[PDB]
Amino acid sequence: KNIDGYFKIYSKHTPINLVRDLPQGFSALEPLVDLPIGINITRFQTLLA
Amino acid sequence: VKNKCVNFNFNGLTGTGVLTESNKKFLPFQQFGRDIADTTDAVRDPQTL
Amino acid sequence: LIANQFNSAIGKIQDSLSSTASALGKLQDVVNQNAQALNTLVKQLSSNFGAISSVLNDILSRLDPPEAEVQIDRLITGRLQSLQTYVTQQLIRAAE
Ligand SMILES: *[C@@H]1O[C@H](CO)[C@@H](O[C@@H]2O[C@H](CO)[C@@H](O)[C@H](O)[C@H]2NC(C)=O)[C@H](O)[C@H]1NC(C)=O
Repeated sequence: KNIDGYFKIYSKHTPINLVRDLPQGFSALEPLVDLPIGINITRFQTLLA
Repeated sequence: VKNKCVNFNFNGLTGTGVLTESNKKFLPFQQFGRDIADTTDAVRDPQTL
Repeated sequence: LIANQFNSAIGKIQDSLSSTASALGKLQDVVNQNAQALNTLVKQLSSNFGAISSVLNDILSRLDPPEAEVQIDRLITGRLQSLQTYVTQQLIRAAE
């Protein structure tokens, strides 16, 4: 999430064994890092090995 | 100073109270605790975590 | 015969009280309404009341009196009504 000119990142690494889709459950997400770029970000892509 | 009515200023927070070492276990990111009524009760010491 | 009816009657009181709490509701409400009324009172402290900060020490710390007055005077008016409304709540409830 990017807000007030700041780009925040949260994370979680729960282990799963249900390979089909998202498991039911409730894991909180901690703030991993905050880093202040402040950009007109409107598009998005991922990078795959 | 611990266990004593001392006026304290933490990270520019300010206020007066009696500072005692606490058993509650903060998560790594968290810095300032709070109460049910949203009153500062726990503060994490900057110089020594 | 009367004794046995009376003794069994008292026994029935235990079970109704022992198992079901709904009978004792009326006493609980006085605790709930009162204890709740305090929470509203305490929570009001964390309200800005149209001022820069709800925390009084913050306003004292950052800005000096001549302009700090306008900030504090808003907090007092805000809290004072909150206190007044809480007491007027209690006086009404106390009569009841
Ligand atoms: C960030 O850049 C985008 C361009 O992709 C701006 O979006 C345009 O805004 C104008 C308004 O003046 C619209 O007429 C365009 O249609 C918008 N583009 C799209 C693709 O819809 C956007 O306004 C910029 N951010 C800010 C804060 O100005």
